[PDB]
Amino acid sequence: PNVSRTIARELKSFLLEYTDETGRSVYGARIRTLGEMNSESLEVNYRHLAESKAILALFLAKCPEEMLKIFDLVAMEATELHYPDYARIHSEIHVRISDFPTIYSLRELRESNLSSLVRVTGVVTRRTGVFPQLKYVKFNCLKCGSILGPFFQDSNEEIRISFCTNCKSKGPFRVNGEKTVYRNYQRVTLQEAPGTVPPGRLPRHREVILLADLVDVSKPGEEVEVTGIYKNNYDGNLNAKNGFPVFATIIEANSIKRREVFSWTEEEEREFRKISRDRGIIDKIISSMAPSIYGHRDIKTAVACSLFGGVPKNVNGKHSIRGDINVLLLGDPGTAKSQILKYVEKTAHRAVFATGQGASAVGLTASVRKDPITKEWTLEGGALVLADKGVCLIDEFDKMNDQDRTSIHEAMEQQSISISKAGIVTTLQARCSIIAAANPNGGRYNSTLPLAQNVSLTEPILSRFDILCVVRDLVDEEADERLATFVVDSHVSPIPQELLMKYIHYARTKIYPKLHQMDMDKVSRVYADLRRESISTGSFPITVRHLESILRIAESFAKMRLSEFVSSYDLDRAIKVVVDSFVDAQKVSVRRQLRRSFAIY
Amino acid sequence: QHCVAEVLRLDPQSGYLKKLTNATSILYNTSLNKVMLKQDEEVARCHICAYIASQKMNEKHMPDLCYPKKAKHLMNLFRQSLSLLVKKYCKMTTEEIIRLCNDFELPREVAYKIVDEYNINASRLVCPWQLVCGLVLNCTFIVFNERRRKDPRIDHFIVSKMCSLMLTSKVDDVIECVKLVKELIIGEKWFRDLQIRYDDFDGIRYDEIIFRKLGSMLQTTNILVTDDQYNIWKKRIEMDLA
Amino acid sequence: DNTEIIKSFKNFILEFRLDSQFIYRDQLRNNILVKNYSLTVNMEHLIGYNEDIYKKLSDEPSDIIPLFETAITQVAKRISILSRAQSANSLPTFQLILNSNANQIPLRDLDSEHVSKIVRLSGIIISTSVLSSRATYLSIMCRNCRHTTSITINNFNTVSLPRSCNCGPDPYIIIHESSKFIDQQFLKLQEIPELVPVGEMPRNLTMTCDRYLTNKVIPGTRVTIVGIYSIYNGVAIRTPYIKILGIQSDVETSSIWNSVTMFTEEEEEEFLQLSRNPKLYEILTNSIAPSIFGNEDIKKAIVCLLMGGSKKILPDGMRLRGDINVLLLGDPGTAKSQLLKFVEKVSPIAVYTSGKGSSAAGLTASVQRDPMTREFYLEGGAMVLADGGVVCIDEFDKMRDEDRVAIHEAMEQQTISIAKAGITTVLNSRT
Ligand SMILES: Nc1ncnc2c1ncn2[C@@H]1O[C@H](COP(=O)(O)OP(=O)(O)O)[C@@H](O)[C@H]1O
Ligand SMILES: Nc1ncnc2c1ncn2[C@@H]1O[C@H](COP(=O)(O)OP(=O)(O)O)[C@@H](O)[C@H]1O
Ligand SMILES: [Zn+2]
Ligand SMILES: [Zn+2]
Repeated sequence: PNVSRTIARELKSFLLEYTDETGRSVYGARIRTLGEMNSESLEVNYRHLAESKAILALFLAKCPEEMLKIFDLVAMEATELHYPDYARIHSEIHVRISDFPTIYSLRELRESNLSSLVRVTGVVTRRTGVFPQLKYVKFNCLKCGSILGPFFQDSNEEIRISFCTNCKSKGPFRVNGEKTVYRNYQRVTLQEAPGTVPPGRLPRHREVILLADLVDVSKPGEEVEVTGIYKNNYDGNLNAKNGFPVFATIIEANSIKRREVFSWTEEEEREFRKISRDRGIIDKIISSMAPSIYGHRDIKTAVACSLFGGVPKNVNGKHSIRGDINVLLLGDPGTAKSQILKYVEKTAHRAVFATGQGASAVGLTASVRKDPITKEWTLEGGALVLADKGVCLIDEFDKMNDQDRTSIHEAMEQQSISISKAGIVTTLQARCSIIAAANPNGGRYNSTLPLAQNVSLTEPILSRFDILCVVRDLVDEEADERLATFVVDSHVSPIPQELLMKYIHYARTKIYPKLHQMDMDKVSRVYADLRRESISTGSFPITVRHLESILRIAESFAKMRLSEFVSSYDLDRAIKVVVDSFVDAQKVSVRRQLRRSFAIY
Repeated sequence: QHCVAEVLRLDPQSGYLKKLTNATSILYNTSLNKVMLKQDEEVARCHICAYIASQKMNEKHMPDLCYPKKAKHLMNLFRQSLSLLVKKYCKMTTEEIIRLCNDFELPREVAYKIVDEYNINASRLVCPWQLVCGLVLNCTFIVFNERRRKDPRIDHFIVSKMCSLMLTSKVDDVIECVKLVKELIIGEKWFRDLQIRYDDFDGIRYDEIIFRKLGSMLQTTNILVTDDQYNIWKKRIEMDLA
Repeated sequence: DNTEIIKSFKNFILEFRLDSQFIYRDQLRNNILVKNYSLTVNMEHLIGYNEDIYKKLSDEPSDIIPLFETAITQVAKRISILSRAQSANSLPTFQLILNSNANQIPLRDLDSEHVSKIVRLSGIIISTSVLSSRATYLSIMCRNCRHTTSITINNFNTVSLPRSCNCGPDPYIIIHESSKFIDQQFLKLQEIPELVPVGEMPRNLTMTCDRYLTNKVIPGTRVTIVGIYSIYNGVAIRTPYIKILGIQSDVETSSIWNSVTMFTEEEEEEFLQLSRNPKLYEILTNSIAPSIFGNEDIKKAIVCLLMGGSKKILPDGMRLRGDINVLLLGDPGTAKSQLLKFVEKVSPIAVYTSGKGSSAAGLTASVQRDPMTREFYLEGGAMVLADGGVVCIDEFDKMRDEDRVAIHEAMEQQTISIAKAGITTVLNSRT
């Protein structure tokens, strides 16, 4: 149809004089922002030109891949009157659409619907390539040492020439990749939402193509809304068709999203400092850390120290100190052990939920792995590797063999891995924060024995844990009265977690607050004190490991408060923590240490 | 649109350019809308498109527009869908000698002048290869005096080029080809305009030759060399250490 | 035009200077004594000198590069004869080399724009595939005409043989014994695993190099590189790759036994000031553990140790272990772990491990086979990585018996042997 005359003038009328509220030319903003941005794309809300006139959508629907022809050129028209030499730079424009109401599944597609506007739902998985393919073509001829002019390529074919401008010769032709111009092409997988596959049925799957410089706007595990068109694929080698002569189908999709990049502004950090300096945030930290369970405050506090990370240093590049904090929990499975760590995975920055064998992301090591695509040898590392700045969670630490244990040992020992396999040798940075859990032998903790005697762990990696917290059966009435009430009300002051991760994102950047040697020889004093009081009634010692850790906790709380340097009356908190850490870690014989080592409270 | 403006502004090689890009747009549109018009390589698809768009607006020109098998096919298909000098008495055209002049990448104005010369005075001839040979040679010697003034390696390369473009091992005939046209074309106002433009006057400037010939000794026969010459020759021996 | 640019370039050769000393001029004068036929370059040095080459080498590099090659060869040709006239036929093109530090852009933020331009970046290495060869000059005879000719190729290690010089098509044999070739390899790359999304496997990329830009690198060596996002061959698509034009390695990442052995001269004099002090021993004891307390007697052994001892050989082969063996023994605290953390730092080419072997770490030679051809190769060893070095261990207690045995043999003879099915080994530990 040659009604492109009326159609073009009236759609450009739409494009220009569009007014909806307050006489608002909404798309002038779009185009001027585009030209500001060196942008290649532009969006147009379907609902309003559909409100005005819908046989727009009809002459679209009959052949929408031919409805394009006026609109891309119209973009350049509006562009150059507001941005000369843009057409010089950006050779061509694509467009985007929004707000289309019709819905189909990935299964509901019928022949009556294709070659028309299609709008689906699903999930982007198995992302492959951002490969380049052609849009402009020139050549290297042999019978003459010269070229071809510029040529646009269709949506559905290769190209080949036998004419030449010098003569009608079908000489050997070859493309000049060393001069041609290209664009972005993606092949993408797309699958239905399993939260709604009805009873018994299975979910179908499809394949998707993504163009227009919109590649890598997606990642595995996202809910997506591609609106587009639909068609077959005459990809040659088709006369070998047994059965009936029936063909695949493929989408070309234009619009794309991810619903169904954390950073700090001026006021966002203004308020951070405002609240950090004002009167002891930390009670409200543990009030707002993880309301999954009402639970208990002590281990929340321990892992709050584990959150922020302290400060590492080296004495001129030697005698290193670890700034980042470790933890270790244990106790009967009847209570919530595998909850808040996954919460923390949801709440941190560059956290991970790895695991041992079964329902794991990776095997907690690094290895020369294949890839399903084209046998790409790669070097993945355990989730420890991923958060060399951050943290690595684990559950069921016990359930490990020789080497998967030696690895974590190496990590908390020298903070670096080594590999001696496969024509490749290397070390890395494993300065990660460790968290874990495990299960005691016999459900209950066996209160009447020490730790390594009760649980069958080994010590040398056990020593790295500044904290080793434990609970057991909590047996009184009030335990029931609170926990049953909460767990039923699940189905019958504290600050946003967004603000809290944005605080740590603000914290690991800026503050490296110091400590002033003002009254620190009390360290030397109370250390020597309790290091003797230990032998006074106890079996095992306490060692400088603990002291170093208390200092790391001190700077931890410094980063927490966000103060400029150490405060004295918070070393009380740090040392109290390590004190009542060693309290519960021992026999009933320690019951005298309960009375002795309280003066340091 | 780039390629459209390219092939559309390929015709020269006010309302025209505008109406013709619009024409090709809606033409290509109409041709691709329906499922009726296929197996048409885009290799060639903006040419009788442009010819009929010439046919449409107001004035059309059969020459210099189509400038082949399927040219006719697609036309109907769309239109339904809607030595050299011993050779005696040779013949030539506009574009034959546009080629033999454009081989030096000379402008087209000089070529049009030789064409006018021909089509007025190609009447009483024996062989036009001589006349046009001499013509384009005395275009080259007049416009290319600069590069030759500093590069005497040119005059051998150029004469060798036109010696074998017209397939001879003997050349003194070419010498005659130059001096005879120079005897002939010697005194026309346009030739005059070119000589004031590109300033040969036997290959030498005016403000020099008049003192060469009126009767002077101030006449500068540049046996000596200019100052900038030495100013730049000194750099070659500056680094003589290496 | 192009020769204007050639001169704007060649003036930079001998008319550039900084810190009042010629740089590249005498660099070439040295390189030619080296018989190297290449150089080194910075491109930072060209921006102030001249802006007539930068903005065009950027966007049309391949158009500009072989020009520089030929300019270089031109400079060579004069200076060759001049230096032959000074003291005391075949001078090919010189590979150019360069580098930069302007920026680093990752693989993730690429696109299909700025293709065939030049880009800067980071990553990690894998491949050491094979010395694949290409041609540079190869002679041709026709089989019927016996009509000799010749061909030479330049950069792309565009056209093919001649289709006709009756002899028919394909009339040409390629002669080898008077032909010339060069080497390249196919080199991979992949990003920092620490700067990646939580979820997916990583993306790698190939590249190619040439004569003296070859064999610079061995995997694990983190390196930055600059190159040209070139192309070769779903519906219609070409593979993205890159052409190298600049490599820069950390000087020596993971400790190379083929280390430096010819030290500078300025250091000898302070070395021998320290030879001749009487305080040598006491200084070393004051300084090996400066942030560490007591156990002077323990720190007084390490210096006996690191210097080794009497390599003594006798005409049977029963050497004596030139070095010494040691064992800390004691409790928490008492610095038993911290020195061991330290000693690798002070160490030149030695290694650290935990026990049992560490993650992906054979405490001795854990031999296996090739991913390709399924062949035998001695892979690794924490006891042979450190040949001619110390080894640091913690948690000696939980050995495996098979793991303990060979290490138990090293410390009295320092030579492991493995004689599994087909391979027969005597690999020297000397640690
Ligand atoms: N205090 C609690 N409040 C609510 N739910 C709880 C509580 N304690 C335990 N649970 C539930 O019981 C489970 C305990 O699992 P967990 O002991 O972590 O398993 P494992 O020991 O294998 O890691 C949790 O998934 C949690 O949902
Ligand atoms: N003798 C010592 N003098 C000073 N600081 C020490 C000493 N021994 C250990 N430390 C410190 O105590 C911490 C514990 O390390 P270390 O005692 O070496 O490990 P382990 O207790 O597992 O043997 C380290 O950070 C170290 O700096
Ligand atoms: Zn041809
Ligand atoms: Zn032949």
